[PDB]
Parts: sequence; C-alpha cells; structure tokens
Amino acid sequence: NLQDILAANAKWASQMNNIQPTLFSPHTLFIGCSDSRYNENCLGVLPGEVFTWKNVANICHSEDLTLKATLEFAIICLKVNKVIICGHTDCGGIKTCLTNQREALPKVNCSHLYKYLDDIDTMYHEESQNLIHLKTQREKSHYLSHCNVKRQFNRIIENPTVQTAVQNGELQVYGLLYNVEDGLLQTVSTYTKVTPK
Amino acid sequence: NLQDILAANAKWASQMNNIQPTLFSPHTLFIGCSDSRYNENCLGVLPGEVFTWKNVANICHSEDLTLKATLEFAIICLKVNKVIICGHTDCGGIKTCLTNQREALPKVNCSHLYKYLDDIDTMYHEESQNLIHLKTQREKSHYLSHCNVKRQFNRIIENPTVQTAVQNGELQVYGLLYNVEDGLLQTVSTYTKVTPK
Ligand SMILES: [Zn+2]
Ligand SMILES: [Zn+2]
Repeated sequence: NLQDILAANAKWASQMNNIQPTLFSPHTLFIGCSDSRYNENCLGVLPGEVFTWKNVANICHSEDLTLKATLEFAIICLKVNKVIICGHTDCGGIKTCLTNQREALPKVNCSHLYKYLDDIDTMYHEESQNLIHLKTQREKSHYLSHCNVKRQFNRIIENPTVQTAVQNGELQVYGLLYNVEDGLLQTVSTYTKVTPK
Repeated sequence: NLQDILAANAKWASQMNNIQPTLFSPHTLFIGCSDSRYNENCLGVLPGEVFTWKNVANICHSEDLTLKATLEFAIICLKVNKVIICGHTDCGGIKTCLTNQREALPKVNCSHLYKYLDDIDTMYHEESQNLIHLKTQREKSHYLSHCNVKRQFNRIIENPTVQTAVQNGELQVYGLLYNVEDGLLQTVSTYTKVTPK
C-alpha cells in the first residue's frame, strides 16, 4: 500500500510539474480543522499561496505555544497579510460534545482526545440556553460550528502579534465557516484596521 | 481581500460541483509541515480520504496533547489504516536553526516561535559533527529534513495507540520526505506488523 501511495504521488507530481512549473512566499495563514473534507484549497488559491495550521476542531487556545509560534512565524517572518480561521459544518469534535459522547471517550482509550476537546465541551455547555430554541440536531450542530469560529477568532484577534500587524494596516483577520454540503465559505467575523474596536 | 476570497471560493465550489458533485471516512492520517508548497493532496488520492494534522516543521512531541488526541481520534474513532509523517525539503524552521538565525527570533518579537523550534535546534546540534562532511547548505538542509522525518516518526511509533494498532495488523506507519523541487515522496521509514521499529 505504500507502493500504491508512491505511485499515486508520482502520477500527481508529473501532472503538477506540467500544470504549475513555477511551483517547483505565502500571503495567507489558514487555520482549519483536520477534517478530510476540506483544506486551504477551498479558498480558491494555488499551492504556495497559503500557509496552513490544520488541527482537530480548529482550536486556538490563547496561551498555547503552537498558536503563538504559528502567528509569530506567519505574520513577522513570512509576512502574510491574511489570517483566516476557518471552521466547518458537521465537525466531528463538536458533534461528540453536542451528542454527549465525550464522556465515553476515556472508556475506549481516547482519554487524550477527551481532554483535548475540553474547550469544545465548555462552549457546548455555555451554549445550552441558546441550543434549546433550535429543534433539530442539524440546526444545533450548525450553530455550534459557527459559534466555534467566533470563539477561536476572538482569541486570535486578542493576540498581540495580530493586534500590532492589524493596527499597522499589514494584516486582516477573517473568521469563515465552510459548508461541507456545498463547498461555500460563509463570513462569521472580520477584524481589520478599520473595523470598530 | 475578503470579497476576492469569497468570489474565488464560489467559483472553485462551482468547478468542483460540476466535475464531482458526489464529493459533497478517511483511511489516512497525514502529518505534514504548515509549509504552503505541499499538503495531503501530494499523496494523489481522493478528497475526503486523508485526515490532516499540519503544523510548523511537523513536530510531534511524544507528550504533546494534540499528538495523542490526534492519533487516538484517527486510529480509534476514524479507524485510519495508515499514519503518514511527511516532512519536506527546504523547511524554514530547520533552515532557521541550521543557519543559526533562531537566536535572532526574540529580538523580532518571536520568542514563542523561538521556544517552539527548540526540538529542531536540539536535532541540529546533536547532528553537528554528522554535518561536517556536507559542504553546502543545500546538502545540510536535505540531511536535516530527512533526520527530522525519522525523529518525529520515532516518537509516533512509540505512542501506545499506534503500537497497539500496528501489532494488531490494523495500521501501517510511513515516514516520508516530500521533495519541493519535483513533488516526489521519498521513503524515510516504515513500521508494520512484521517490521521492527
Ligand atoms: Zn472538524
Ligand atoms: Zn516546513
């Protein structure tokens, strides 16, 4: 099966050499879920344009080293002019909390996934009094995916590296939601030099 | 900007829906560098097939919560049968250490990127005598890209979730190196049921 992968890669690479010879300086940092159904390509860019941080449920803890390190590198060293936090509908991590199945993770040897999803569960609990007005699971799941984009966006825009670059007119931050059913991006939040602060 | 991004996404989504409407569960966890020049699409397989953890210099600390959570979700919940750790040549984080410019990061308000890159710099220092015979930065950078694949691979295969699945013959782990000059994957390491670590 590795030989299948190497074969698939060689085919892909020969085609890629022909199509984009200049590929063989990004302007955007894309932060998205590890979910297999999308990546930075949903932005309608070519390779080389988008530097990507992809993690389970696109979680951006404010005091996390990887977040701070990634924002510093993208903004100060690579000099991206866009940071995009892009969640998506039908997110596994969110569903696991929404359907109260996080409790069951330690039983099946997923104690670290359990701990990792703490932030998502905390959001889900905070949101109980808003969820109750939505009738179907589809609606609740959509709401929490949207809500998670706001949640992580608000932490990114408090980051001092981000505030400095934005204030200087060198950076804009967008919070987007990818709809898996149609491939469309939807605007959740924006933070630019001119947005009210 | 955002207007351009939404238009490019809309156009992209239409082009995807016209070719493959049926695109709207993965077999592979891909772990790669945040680098803009490659992602899971280098494997040459269908979209929705590869769940992806993408971080700066593809660092996998054994005790990192994200590593454990990501492996537990992929192997136990998604039941992927392949874990791929895929580094690449011309890696910025490696070149920062190799060329001794990591020490410059605190001055430019990147002290967290500085701390994040400790593992890469430790590898660089550990390998310094091994690097003497290589007279060009290109050769050194290649050596260190390869070394880093094995370094992160070695930690992944010691994770209990990974070891259980591999010993059960339900998982294979591949260490790969993506050459940015030609789009081709080099095999660095493999771990299977019948292969020693
Ligand atoms: Zn998700
Ligand atoms: Zn890299």
